[PDB]
Amino acid sequence: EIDYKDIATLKNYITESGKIVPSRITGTRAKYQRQLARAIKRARYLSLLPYTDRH
Amino acid sequence: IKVRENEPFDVALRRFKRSCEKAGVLAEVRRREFYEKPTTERKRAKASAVK
Amino acid sequence: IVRGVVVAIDKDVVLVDAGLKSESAIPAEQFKNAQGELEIQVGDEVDVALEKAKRHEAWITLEKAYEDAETVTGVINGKVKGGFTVELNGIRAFLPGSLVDVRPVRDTLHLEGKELEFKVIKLDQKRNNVVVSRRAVIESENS
Amino acid sequence: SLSTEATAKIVSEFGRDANDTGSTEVQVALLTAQINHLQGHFAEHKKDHHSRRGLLRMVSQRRKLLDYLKRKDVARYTQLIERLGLRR
Amino acid sequence: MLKAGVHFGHQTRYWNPKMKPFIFGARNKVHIINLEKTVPMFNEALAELNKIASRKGKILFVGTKRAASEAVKDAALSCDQFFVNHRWLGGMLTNWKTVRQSIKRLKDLETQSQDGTFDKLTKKEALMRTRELEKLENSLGGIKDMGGLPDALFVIDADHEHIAIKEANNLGIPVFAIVDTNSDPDGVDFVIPGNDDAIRAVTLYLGAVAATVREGRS
Amino acid sequence: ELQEKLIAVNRVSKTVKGGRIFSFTALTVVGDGNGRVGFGYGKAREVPAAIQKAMEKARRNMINVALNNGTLQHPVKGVHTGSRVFMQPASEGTGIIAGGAMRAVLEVAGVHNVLAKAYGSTNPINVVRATIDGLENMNSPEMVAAKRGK
Amino acid sequence: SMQDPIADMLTRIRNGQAANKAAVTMPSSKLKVAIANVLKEEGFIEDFKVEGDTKPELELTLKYFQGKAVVESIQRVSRPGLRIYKRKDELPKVMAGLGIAVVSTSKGVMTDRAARQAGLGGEIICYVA
RNA sequence: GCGGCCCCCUGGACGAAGACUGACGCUCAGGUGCGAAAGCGUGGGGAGCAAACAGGAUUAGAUACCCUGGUAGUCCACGCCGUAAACGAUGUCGACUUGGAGGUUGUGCCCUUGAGGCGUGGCUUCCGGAGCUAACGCGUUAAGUCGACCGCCUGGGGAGUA
RNA sequence: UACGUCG
Repeated sequence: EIDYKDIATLKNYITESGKIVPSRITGTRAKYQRQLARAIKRARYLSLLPYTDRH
Repeated sequence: IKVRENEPFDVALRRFKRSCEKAGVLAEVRRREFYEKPTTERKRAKASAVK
Repeated sequence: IVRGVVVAIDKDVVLVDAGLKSESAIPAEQFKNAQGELEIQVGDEVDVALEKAKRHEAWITLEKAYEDAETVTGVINGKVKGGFTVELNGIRAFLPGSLVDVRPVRDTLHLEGKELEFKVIKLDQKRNNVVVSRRAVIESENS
Repeated sequence: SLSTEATAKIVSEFGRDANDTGSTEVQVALLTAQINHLQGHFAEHKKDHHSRRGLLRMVSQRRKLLDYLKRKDVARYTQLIERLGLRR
Repeated sequence: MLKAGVHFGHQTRYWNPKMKPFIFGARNKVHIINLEKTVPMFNEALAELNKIASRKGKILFVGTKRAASEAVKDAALSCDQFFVNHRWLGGMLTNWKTVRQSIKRLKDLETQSQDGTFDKLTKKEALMRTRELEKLENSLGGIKDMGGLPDALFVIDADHEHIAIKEANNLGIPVFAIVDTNSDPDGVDFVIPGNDDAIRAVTLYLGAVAATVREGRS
Repeated sequence: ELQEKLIAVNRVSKTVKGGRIFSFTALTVVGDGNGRVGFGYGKAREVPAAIQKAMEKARRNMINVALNNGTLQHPVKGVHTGSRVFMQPASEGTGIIAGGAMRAVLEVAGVHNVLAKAYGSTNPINVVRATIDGLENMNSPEMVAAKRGK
Repeated sequence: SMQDPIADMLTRIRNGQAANKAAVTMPSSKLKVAIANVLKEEGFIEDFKVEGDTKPELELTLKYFQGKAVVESIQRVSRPGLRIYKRKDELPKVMAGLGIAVVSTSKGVMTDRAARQAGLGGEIICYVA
């Protein structure tokens, strides 16, 4: 949430095809949905997570 | 995106694509860049979602 | 938990007095025995802890099932230190990581978000819990 | 805006003491410091029309305070604009 | 006369700001009526209500919700008084004229029913007519022997029976209501901050009212 | 001692399936001649039924006015829908000198000699409604002295 | 910004009468206490009370005769945009005498009756009807 | 008007406690600045899309809708233009006047005995009370009750034209 | 056309 290197946590908050899950599904108050998404994107730049599942 | 299965399998049963891509996401990107119709389509979509 | 008295009993509906702004109404499904009848009458002081609540006193009908290894369905929702809490019929289950986490060969992320069918062998009505078996792993993993 | 050390230095120079941080000379000098610093910023960029709106608020507010202090004590006015090198 | 025993107020939801003088209002999201305010209010209602009850007046209890029935039939009928316990017809006070001829049909059909020609000429139409006596009997039940429009009105819920309050205010009839924290003191002349939907509370409550209606100097 | 008089009859229409259907509306004001003014609208299919419904509604729904000797007390402004209306007591300012549809309500009201001038709209159905509102919120020196102590 | 505190006071009293308010607080001044003393004297308010030390607060206990409110219509006449200074002959009566008009005369803040009796006109502050 | 992520330079807002100045305020004609899109100038760029244009259809006709192509343009730098249903068709600033359900962002207190309970601010959405309104509706973010200053209106067309 | 009422 605040951190992007913890990709266990980030990998919970992402779907099976690399897409960020909405806060309508996972709860996650909007502040942490914003930190979350921004951390997911920083992780996708570092190739810690994938952008998609067809690379 | 992928599916596989071991030898107990009969039917496709891939409703992973009624989850993400097929129905909405590709039919949406067939037609025009507006900025304008989406602001009102989303306005009346969120104004229709009411009790 | 609330202690109340039965005052009005109109078929399919039972009226219990508690002492709030309204008197609760309990469906006969909670007061019915295994024979197919009732076990109460007007003037009886029964117990009622509040159909998303009648299950707390409806699990008593699942005993004759867990006596012969009754196969049910559940889903993991909680996780702590080696302990997993599964929602089985609304009862927290216990699953140690003896086999859940050991000698990682690959990306073992098929745990948080799994919805399969588990088997039960022993039940504890003294700790209001239901510990899952261990050998049943040959069914939950790859059914 | 401005550095904490810079603001503290200007409050120490222009106030009666520190904690006298709302006096008219002090506010004028802090606005002046920021106006000059952003002269350096807007010599470059030049199409930061949003930040410039903040800058023109600083210019206008400095002007209001100089008009106040001019029609309250003119000796403080002349010493002030003498020291800050404004008025041209 | 006895202190309100068991109701202490209700209605977390849809509470009405005009009930703000009557609310103590603490526990678990629900509002508690200040019963130290209710007791003088309810004693006043017994005062003026006994005052018109001693002038030989008609009172008309109103009890549409459940279980105000048959508690309003029991309390009104324990006195020599009148009641509405099923759906209160829109306009049985303000056009009582037309409701007078419906009451007249109820009298003529019960006189025709238990004494006169009930088995006469048809079975099907006789069944039709008897269930007309069930419909006219449960709708125009208590009011069938009134013969006037009444001198007071005692309603058991102010928001659920707003129609009857609106008509008795339209006609200049004193309205005596047990309001709850959702209700509104519209034109209720003698408001009583209480609990509208507890059967203990309305049987205690109507017990006191029916006690003072027939109270006798003897 | 009832003193009824009609102000306006009109023919309104409805436009059903087969052609139009024409109905008539009356607008009358009754009053005893000493306060006690009412107006009634009433509408029906013929003119005498319309005026009779209008009188019958106007005999009830009758309002008290706190007159002076034979007239108003202080200048009063009553408004209704689009119709703004001034009145001035005109302490024996002889004769009722009001507009149409205001002369009638002031005539049967029992007032004799006021000065009026309706402004705004001067639809007769709303210029009374702006005379009663008006004469209703006009209060007397024994009412103002009742309010404020003395 | 606040540029007419008197009209603000009269606004507080109109909207307090209109909301069945028991009492009305506001910031206080010499002119508001003068007007409030005229209103209590003429019977349009029940009482006033000025409290506070460094920030005074005028409080007007309002009147309600029946269910209706006593102050029927209070208007500000001499607003800051356009000030109105009447002589002792031009000095108006409101509701044909049934309703005072608070005029600030040189002798003090008076009513229309009191200042027409005192023989001196001034600045007409407000109509209370 | 602004939508990947990162850095640099930078504007504003809001909150908590305390300190300081001490009416320094509000509005604003002329004036100045900013101002979507299309358009214009000079120099780049040009994948997609696409006025113009061309072909195919449709049609009575089809200078259109539909199809296949497709140039300016859209993109960048600097300058111009100076407008829009530039719209909450609602000028700015301030004060007062019943409520309910949310959203978003602060902060204080209490067993934090959890995804709590009690308050206190900032911005915002929906519904509604009095009141107002021609009605429709607005409704503490007013179109309610007031004050200050500005802008504008005066039948339709001709004409926002000469 | 067209809406104006009694012993």
